[PDB]
Amino acid sequence: STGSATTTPIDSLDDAYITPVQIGTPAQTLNLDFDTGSSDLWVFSSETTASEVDGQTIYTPSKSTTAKLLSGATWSISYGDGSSSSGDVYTDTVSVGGLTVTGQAVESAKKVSSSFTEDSTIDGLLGLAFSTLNTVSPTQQKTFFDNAKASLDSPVFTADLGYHAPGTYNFGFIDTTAYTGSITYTAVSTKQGFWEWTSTGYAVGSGTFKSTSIDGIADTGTTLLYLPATVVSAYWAQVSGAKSSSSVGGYVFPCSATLPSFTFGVGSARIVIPGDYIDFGPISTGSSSCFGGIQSSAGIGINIFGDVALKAAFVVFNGATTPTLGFASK
Repeated sequence: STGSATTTPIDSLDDAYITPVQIGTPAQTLNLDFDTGSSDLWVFSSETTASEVDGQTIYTPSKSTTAKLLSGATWSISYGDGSSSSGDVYTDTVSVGGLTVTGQAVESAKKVSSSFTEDSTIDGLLGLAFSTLNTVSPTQQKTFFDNAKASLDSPVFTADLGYHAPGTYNFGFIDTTAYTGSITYTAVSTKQGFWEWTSTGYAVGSGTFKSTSIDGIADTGTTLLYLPATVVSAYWAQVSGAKSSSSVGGYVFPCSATLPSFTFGVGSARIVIPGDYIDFGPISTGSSSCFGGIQSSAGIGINIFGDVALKAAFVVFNGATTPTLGFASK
């Protein structure tokens, strides 16, 4: 089997991408944030504290003839941005882009933190990291991909995120028309539960490539590119007037600037992030200070190849017995 679904930016900045997901019978379609940095499929629901729902579409398990309470199971998750959610668990039929999993754990939120409530466009998350990170207790549950894997034509999924445009998540096949050149594969460590890999270096604009190992995670659920402070300083030094602002929370730059590209290495291959992809717009409405899309990972404890980096590539998440990642230009 295969599946293929379009993923759509939630706003004009590509802050996140939403993908429609069918849950239950008859289907209830919710728009979920596919997150290769976590491993829970959780949704706003009829159980979510009413004051914490503000415009989201909810899953109502009592209206699904295939829903079953997973007795005794609870979940609770906290994300790298400080947000969180928790609740109980149902199993139900879940379909993505025509690919169907029966008995998928659907984690129903009883509580969500304010950042989720305040974002009416995201109805929940669909985790695509390794199932070892799933938070369901006392019986850990499998991700949608883990449940589907054995049925897929090939045990892979691909992320093809658009810049200021929709893109595609495919399951079970490589669309060889979706990228240019070849796909370069690179080793993955699953020891922290992430799609963790080592970039071979970077370049700023037309500058020379610096060969240096940068361990980080491929994380579709993180907006920005978080890299070591040395690398980030080298990038922003090429933007007149850019500076790190402790009050804003990162590097800002004059909105009048033209940003240089940023290149990262995948083995001997190179992925080029155009400068425009690094502009996240005014820090507040009407400001001439703009927020940068490359930020320091100091204090996060891990480097994160978030959407800024991934949307410059066609990315293969190869879930074979020994997982690997692939990157191609597009």
